[PDB]
Amino acid sequence: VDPRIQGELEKLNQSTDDINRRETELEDARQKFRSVLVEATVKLDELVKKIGKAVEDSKPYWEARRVARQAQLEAQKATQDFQRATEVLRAAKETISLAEQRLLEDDKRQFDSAWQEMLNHATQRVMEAEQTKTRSELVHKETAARYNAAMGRMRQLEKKLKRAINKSKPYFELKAKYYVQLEQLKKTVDDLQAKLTLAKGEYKMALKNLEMISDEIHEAAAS
Repeated sequence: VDPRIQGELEKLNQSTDDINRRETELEDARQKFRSVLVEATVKLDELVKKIGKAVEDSKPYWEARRVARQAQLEAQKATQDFQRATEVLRAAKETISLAEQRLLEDDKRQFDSAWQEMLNHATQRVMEAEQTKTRSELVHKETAARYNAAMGRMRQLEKKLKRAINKSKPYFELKAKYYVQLEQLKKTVDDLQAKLTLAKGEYKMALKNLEMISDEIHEAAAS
């Protein structure tokens, strides 16, 4: 079948054009990343020569400042898992206390039967709550000191070698301005790269049809 093959032919040649285009789109994306990279580093290395020793002496603090953020997020879990534990205890205390008012009387006729299932659950609820409470109230304590020690150490390392930290300030800033630029560029290249392989992938997929179509037209030929 001649009409069967010519249609498939047009498709593969359109793919090769699209791929050839997208390859060149990456080339401009690749070399521009190469260019920005080397351009970035001649600036940062120049800063090193300006102020070298201070930056080295500054790194004990910045690593400690990193720990400051990490020690904090330990507390963020501790305080909130404790806040939840206190609320669960209160809501269960409420469920019990409201039941307790109707529990002293036992005079409720139609109400007492309804109440007791609620009470028995709540009394079994507090069994679980107080334990997660005591666990969380201690976790609240563990992270807290580390958070105080981290600040205390940061503060101690703040007050010590301030001079070192002052001179290193511009270095980490151009480091940060380039860092956020590169992270954005990598994603542009990486996502284009993925889009390449899907195109080169669907191109290989289109050729497999030809093998099958040649195989398929072969059966018709035998007749």
